[PDB]
Amino acid sequence: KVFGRCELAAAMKRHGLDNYRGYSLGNWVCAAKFESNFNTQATNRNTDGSTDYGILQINSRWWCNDGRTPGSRNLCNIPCSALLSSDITASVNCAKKIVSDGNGMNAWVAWRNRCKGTDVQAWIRGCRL
Ligand SMILES: [Cl-]
Ligand SMILES: [Cl-]
Ligand SMILES: [Cl-]
Ligand code: NA
Repeated sequence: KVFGRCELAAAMKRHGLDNYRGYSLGNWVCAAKFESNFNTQATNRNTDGSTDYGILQINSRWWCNDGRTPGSRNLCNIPCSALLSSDITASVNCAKKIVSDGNGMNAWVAWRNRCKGTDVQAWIRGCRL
């Protein structure tokens, strides 16, 4: 599924991401835009052999099991394929674990390099929320 900006914002709000660990909704929408272009089916292979999955490009080295990343953990206890679903519940629940782990949204390289320190409220402007 390729979400619309406001459609994704409202989905993320319904799932409890607005101000989750202090990160306003526009941070999460900005991260999703630059990580996956709002596409739940996005995958990208990393140099170490791991793969990033879904709308928030969650890494198989730590967070999900894809059967082909030796020595990795599965801290969200899910198959990585679950992160590609049109239902973002699995991705949101896993993202809450990631952002709670200490480094906040710096876990998402695109957030650090393209959203941090910007007017992220702009990502939810105009949406009925
Ligand atoms: Cl915001
Ligand atoms: Cl594996
Ligand atoms: Cl933080
Ligand atoms: Na894994």
